[PDB]
Amino acid sequence: SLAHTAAEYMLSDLKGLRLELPLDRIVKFVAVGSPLLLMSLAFAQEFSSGSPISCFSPSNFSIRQAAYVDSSCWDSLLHHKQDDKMKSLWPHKALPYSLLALALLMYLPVLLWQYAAVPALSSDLLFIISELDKSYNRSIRLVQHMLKIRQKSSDPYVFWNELEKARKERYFEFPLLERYLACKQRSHSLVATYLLRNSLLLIFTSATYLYLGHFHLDVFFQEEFSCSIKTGLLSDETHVPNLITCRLTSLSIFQIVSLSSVAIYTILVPVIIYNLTRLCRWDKRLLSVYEMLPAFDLLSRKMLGCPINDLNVILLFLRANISELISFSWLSVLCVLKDNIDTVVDFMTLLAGLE
Amino acid sequence: SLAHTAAEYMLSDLKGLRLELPLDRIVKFVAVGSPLLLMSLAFAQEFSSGSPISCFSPSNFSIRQAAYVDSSCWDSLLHHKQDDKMKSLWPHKALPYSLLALALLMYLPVLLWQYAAVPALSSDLLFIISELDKSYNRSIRLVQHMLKIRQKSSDPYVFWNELEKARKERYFEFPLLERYLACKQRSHSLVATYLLRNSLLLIFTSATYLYLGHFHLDVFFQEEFSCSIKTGLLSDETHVPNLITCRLTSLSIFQIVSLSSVAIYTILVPVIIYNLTRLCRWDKRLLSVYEMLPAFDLLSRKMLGCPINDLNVILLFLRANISELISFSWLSVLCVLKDNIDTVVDFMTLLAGLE
Amino acid sequence: SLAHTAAEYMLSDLKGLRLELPLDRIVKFVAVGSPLLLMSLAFAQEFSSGSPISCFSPSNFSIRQAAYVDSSCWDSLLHHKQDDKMKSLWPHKALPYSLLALALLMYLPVLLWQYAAVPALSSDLLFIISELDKSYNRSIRLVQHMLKIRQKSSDPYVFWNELEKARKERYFEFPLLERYLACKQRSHSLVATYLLRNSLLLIFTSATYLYLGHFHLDVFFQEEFSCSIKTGLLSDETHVPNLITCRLTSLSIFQIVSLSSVAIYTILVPVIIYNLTRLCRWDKRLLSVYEMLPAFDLLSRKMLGCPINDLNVILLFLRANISELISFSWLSVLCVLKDNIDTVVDFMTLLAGLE
Amino acid sequence: SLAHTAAEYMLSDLKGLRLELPLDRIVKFVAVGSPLLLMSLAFAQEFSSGSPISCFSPSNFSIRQAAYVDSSCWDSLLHHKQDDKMKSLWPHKALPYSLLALALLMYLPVLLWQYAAVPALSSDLLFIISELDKSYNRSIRLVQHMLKIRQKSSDPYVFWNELEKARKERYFEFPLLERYLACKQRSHSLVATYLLRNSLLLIFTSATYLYLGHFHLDVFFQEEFSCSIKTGLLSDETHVPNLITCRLTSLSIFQIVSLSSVAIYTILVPVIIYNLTRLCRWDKRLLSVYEMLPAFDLLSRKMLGCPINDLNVILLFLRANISELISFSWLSVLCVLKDNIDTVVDFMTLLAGLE
Amino acid sequence: SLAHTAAEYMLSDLKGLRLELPLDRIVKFVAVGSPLLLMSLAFAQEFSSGSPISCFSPSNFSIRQAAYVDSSCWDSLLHHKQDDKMKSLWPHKALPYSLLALALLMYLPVLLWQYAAVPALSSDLLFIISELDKSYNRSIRLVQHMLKIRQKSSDPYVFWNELEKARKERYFEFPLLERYLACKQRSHSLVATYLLRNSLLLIFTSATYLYLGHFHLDVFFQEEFSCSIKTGLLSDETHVPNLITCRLTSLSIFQIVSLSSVAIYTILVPVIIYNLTRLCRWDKRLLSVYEMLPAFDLLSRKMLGCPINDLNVILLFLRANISELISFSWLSVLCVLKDNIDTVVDFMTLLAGLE
Repeated sequence: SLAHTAAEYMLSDLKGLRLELPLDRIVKFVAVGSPLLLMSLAFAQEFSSGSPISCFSPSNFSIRQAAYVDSSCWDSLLHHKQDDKMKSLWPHKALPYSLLALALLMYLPVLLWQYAAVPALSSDLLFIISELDKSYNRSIRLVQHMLKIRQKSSDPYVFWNELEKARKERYFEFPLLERYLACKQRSHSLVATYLLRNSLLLIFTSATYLYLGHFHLDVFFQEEFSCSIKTGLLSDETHVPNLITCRLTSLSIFQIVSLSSVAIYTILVPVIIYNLTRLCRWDKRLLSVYEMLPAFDLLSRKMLGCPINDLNVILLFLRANISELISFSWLSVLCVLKDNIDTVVDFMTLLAGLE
Repeated sequence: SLAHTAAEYMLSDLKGLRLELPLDRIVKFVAVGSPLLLMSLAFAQEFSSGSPISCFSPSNFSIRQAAYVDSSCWDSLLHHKQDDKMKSLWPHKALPYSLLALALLMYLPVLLWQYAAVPALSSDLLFIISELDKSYNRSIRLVQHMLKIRQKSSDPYVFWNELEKARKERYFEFPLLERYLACKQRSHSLVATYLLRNSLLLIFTSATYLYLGHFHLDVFFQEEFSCSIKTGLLSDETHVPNLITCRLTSLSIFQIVSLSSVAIYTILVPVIIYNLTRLCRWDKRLLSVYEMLPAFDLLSRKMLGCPINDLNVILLFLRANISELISFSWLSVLCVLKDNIDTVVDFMTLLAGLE
Repeated sequence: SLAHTAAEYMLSDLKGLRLELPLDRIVKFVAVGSPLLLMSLAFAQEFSSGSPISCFSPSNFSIRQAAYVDSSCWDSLLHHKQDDKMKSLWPHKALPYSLLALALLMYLPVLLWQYAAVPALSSDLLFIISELDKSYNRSIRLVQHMLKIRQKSSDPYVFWNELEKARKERYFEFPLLERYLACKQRSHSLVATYLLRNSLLLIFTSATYLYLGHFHLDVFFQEEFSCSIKTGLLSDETHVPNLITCRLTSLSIFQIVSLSSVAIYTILVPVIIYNLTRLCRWDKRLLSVYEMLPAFDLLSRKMLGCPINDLNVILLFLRANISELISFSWLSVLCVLKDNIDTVVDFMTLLAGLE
Repeated sequence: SLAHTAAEYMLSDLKGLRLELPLDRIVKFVAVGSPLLLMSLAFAQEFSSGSPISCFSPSNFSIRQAAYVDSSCWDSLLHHKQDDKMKSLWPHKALPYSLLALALLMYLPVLLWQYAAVPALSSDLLFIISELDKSYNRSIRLVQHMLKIRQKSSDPYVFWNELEKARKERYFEFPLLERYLACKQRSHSLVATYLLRNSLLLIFTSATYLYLGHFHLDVFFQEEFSCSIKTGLLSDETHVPNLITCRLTSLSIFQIVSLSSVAIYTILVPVIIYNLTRLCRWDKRLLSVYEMLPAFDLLSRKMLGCPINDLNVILLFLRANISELISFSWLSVLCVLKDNIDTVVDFMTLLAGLE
Repeated sequence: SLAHTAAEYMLSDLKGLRLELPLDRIVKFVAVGSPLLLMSLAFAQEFSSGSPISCFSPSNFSIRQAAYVDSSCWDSLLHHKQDDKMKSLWPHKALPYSLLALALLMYLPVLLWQYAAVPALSSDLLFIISELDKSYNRSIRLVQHMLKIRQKSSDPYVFWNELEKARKERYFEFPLLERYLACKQRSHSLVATYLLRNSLLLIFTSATYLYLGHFHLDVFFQEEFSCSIKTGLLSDETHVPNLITCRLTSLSIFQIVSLSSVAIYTILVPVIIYNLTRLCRWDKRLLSVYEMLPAFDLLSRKMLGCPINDLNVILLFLRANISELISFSWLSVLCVLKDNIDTVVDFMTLLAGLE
């Protein structure tokens, strides 16, 4: 089948970064694979194939005349409905091609995404994660005299005064990283790609609804139609001028395909609108532990203005990648501190799990 | 066939972690592959294909007219039963679609298990295994000066009281792991995933039972039925008004498929019920050797109250991974100590196989 | 066809180990691949498909009526034998299902072996291989200097009184390994798995013989049979009441399949018998060199009593693992010393071959 | 289908460079795969196959006679058009072979580029990559002993008289690069084989247009034609001398293929035009940063005369390869410096991000 | 189809050596892939299959009789030509077997080339490349003290006679390589392999021409022939002795296959003759840079007498391998010295790019 190769041609499956969220992967996968699976189911061994149109030819006709009669009407599918207004039944013939066109249309935005924003996005993430795995090694050395001073002075002089100059001392200041984030905040060249990627899917889904409403839903319960042959040189012959009672046997496949097509997209739309609305608001679900880390505080300091910024997308892509192999450590272990108080424990934990 | 592609698209087969138990693997394997195999065998080269329904047209009818009369009832299987109550035989037509739907439904819970608990469980197991790896360089590099002093001493003062401060000194204690285990004990966000993963399978099995009971088991020994053609534009014709002796060809396939579908799930159900009840009790099969290791005592310490907690699942998954490459060592060799006595043997056994 | 997928799903082909004994692979590969390949060859392009059943309809019958006549008897195989005893010809339709069930039945015991004995066996072999790997560097250590005394002595007072002194001396002594071997000798947890693995194959081939004898071997030279159609709604019709001269065109493949299935298993049975009987005796084909080797003497030392012990299986699995990469060395070279005498040559050989 | 293997035989997918632009990749992929996709879709299971030509034989003729009549005219498609001027419909026969010829003609220029351009290009790129790599630690160290003068100086002394001889000091100068650039500026060898690669595509598009115009669009709305049989040994027979109403069953695929072929190439013309015109101008979009670096300033220095040189292609292929892993560094973070001023910020940024 | 497996069984695609020139690869590819592609096109889904021969049986005959008469002639192609001389038409039947034989014949020489010259050639290339690698740190590690004394010297004493003893000192000479080249120059054991490989292709092309001329080109415009059936047990039966108007269906494919086969080979022959004459002349396109390097001068020194020797072939195969990874260096960069003069540049360029 043609739809077999196209599967791995389209929806087939750096070295340390995930540039596609699981939700985006799922929606792309299902939205590309549903029409292909439907097309494969429609015209394969699951339902018996052969001549999908039958015409009740008169007994005087032999095999060749009946075959000519029934084979000259699919190319010219036309019902002369008397309920002499002509009505066409072309979707029955154009269904697979429309399915393939929908499959290509719903794949175009994926190419747009991988060709419009992937390189710069990867560059930003690689530079940021470099500046961020310097953090731990630049942290334990910076806070080591703190451990040996805690037993030599009181709490105000270890955690309220000794950090006044220790934290501000030039060991963990990263002016380059801060300036890069400040410059990238003002940029808007990357959110447009995300907006276009989701808007194309929305527009194509609406177009699919329009096509399925305007042309389908009319020839849905109609299974009998009358055709004609005498529209040429065969008009000068002695036979039936209007053919009688030609029936379509593949109506069940038509109905099932239409129902599944409408259902998959009426299910998919909420996921895409949620993915769109995700960028509408800022996220501070873990800022409580971020404002204390001397590097992750810079991320939490730049919370102002509208959330439609490149920094939002960079943060969203980094959060899913904050657990690769190195940050997949103490950072992920700082969950036990969930309820002055952090005078003791907050330091024994970080000085216990060194490496 | 499409079952071919679906096989390796659905049931197809970190880097040191086994996050699926073998029983769960076999359950998923059977419950996913059985309907696909049945639908493949039903419509393959094993049984000759052709027309699933045959009708006994009168001798006056031609080949094309007989093909029309036998093809106008395969999409409209309705029996005008006299034993004039009309009866429907649609399961014979909808069996493959039902099988495919069952195959998708049974694969649904695996996706939830893979998307809702795998990352958290992987992080948890990685952290616990990584710290527990350091417990080997703690019981014969710190306690090794035990028999080195036992010979030049007596029983109270070297083995009942001397072995009290070394067990309470800052080489034996792991505070971070104790607090981490205590915090993970209270959580209940992981056992829920297990509970829905099993209950969805149970509910789907019950739904399959209901579907096969209500619709099947009625058209099971009926192989002949009478249909009608004059229900439209064919009403004004001179031929038999009600068709005679139309027989279903693939009844044996239907019976075999139904019986196999019943048998597979009726033998499967006890496996899932046992898997569900495996979590309802605390496991202390090897606690006797666990209560002596410097860091293995903490896990053997915390079994209190109800056993429905993330700690139980974490221990269950760690048990299957306790023999990977480094705990696949002396720990697996403390099987000869199965019967004061630990004065010597438990010590040369430890210090003999260092590395 | 269906047979191709089952082949590489079922009979397809740590990192330095072997969990199957060498000849024990043929019994699995031939008993599992025979029903499957026989099914593949039963219905293939070579002996083309079509109508498995043919009947000589009267010339008055039409093509559709004759086709309905012979197509209503393929699924209702029942000879009306006058030699009115109703005899059934169901094997000609049940052969492929029987072959597939036999193929799955043959593969069940292999799954039992792979899921009931692999982990403990692998752990035991890994530990014992580590011990006998440590066994090598012993000759140079305390034995090389120790036979550098017969150039300053003769024999009776150096090599037969002082030779045992170093042999008794604690360098040629690992009580941990001795305890492990003694503990494993008493256990019987794995020999039962082997006994079940062999007995399942034996009982299953016995069941194959019973099924082939009771049910086949009767309809073997019968190629013509008579059927009936007027057994229902078609009884009230003017046609032949008992069909005449219906012949099965596929008799020959039935004979070849039965003969090949008999022959392969009667060839195979003695292999199972020998594999089962291999475990009932201790092996001493190379114990003479084993006794003099540093730590190989322990394994040959614990030979006593009835041989049905875990240690026998451990030895059977270890014997062919003695040539992996590092025991694939001098040990395999010690075949030249095959005929006081060990005064020099027995050590010049492996002082020449250090590394 | 034959079109399946050709796909991965032609259009299927060192070790660190990109020797082809993504837009050229899209152009080649579309231009090669479009005829193959059309050929596959033309004669696959999507549309029912069979006899492409059917005719209305007289009722007296038998089945074999009708088969001979409508099979002896398919290879001899010749309309005896009375509107006795015979017209031939051979494009309906030669469409697939023409598509295959177009596919081969599309692939020829790609082979030309891959064979007669890569050896001359690759070595130069590889050499220039390392020679430009040398720049990094030739900028920080070389201009390091400037801020050691800044704090102890003022006015233009430090950065406008003291920072003057270091510019031409013999660690800043790159004598080897200078002669190479001078020689490459006057070369014309490789710059003359890109025009060939694009002009072959342009001429082939023109030829495709000519064939589609001259040969098609004449038989576009014609579905019925008349042929003759009595043109040989069958002349002396009593039957119809001229066949009546021979109709082509596969017109719709003909129109679909023609429209797709014209539309795809009319889409593909402008992108090829832009690829051809890309080399007509010098690129100075971001030369501002380049003219400060020690080794990058030579490239921006030599932008003189006509743009049709080897240097244009060298720079074009170097720009796409400027972000592999090592130039994928600080070079990529000089986007913040986008608006004396270079007294500090340009160099605090430089020494902040060492590695 | 068999052509699908034959493609990768014959034409399917050390570790650093190229043992085949690109022209040789292209020639082998074309000459081995043309017959398989042609035979695949002949008998694929592109052209409708069925009965290659059709006959106009009299209307009195039944379908079975027509099938017999039209099937008893396909295996007995023999035209009863009255233009009573018997003419045969067997090439129409034997075309695919002949094409497969041609495909095997064209593949034959590649096996001889791979089995008669590969090992010695690989050994020679490995030895020569390994010896030539050490030639880098001998003109810049030894001659480096040439300009270092030139400035404190004059014209004759430092660069015309000082560069006369170091060039005959035990760092510039390679006697083993010189003797190896001298010994290999006399040998002719491998140029015979090249000559045989090319002559086999030429002979097979001539044989193909003879086969296409003698047997084809005669039955090329003939499509109708009369056969006879009454030549045996059927002769005593009242029907037509000699069949009327039996026509060949697949003449167009025959013509296309013959034309393509002749055309591609007349296109290909000049490439073979060019490959043959490439070895007739010594190659001195770039000796000007070979004649000053320490170890490369020995290559340039030995060009005397006839060029038919092992040295020519080993030089030809070395030239294409001169740019692998290490000679893919400065040697390839001596392209700027293309115009006493070598007083400076021929040393600054070398000591600039050390590594």
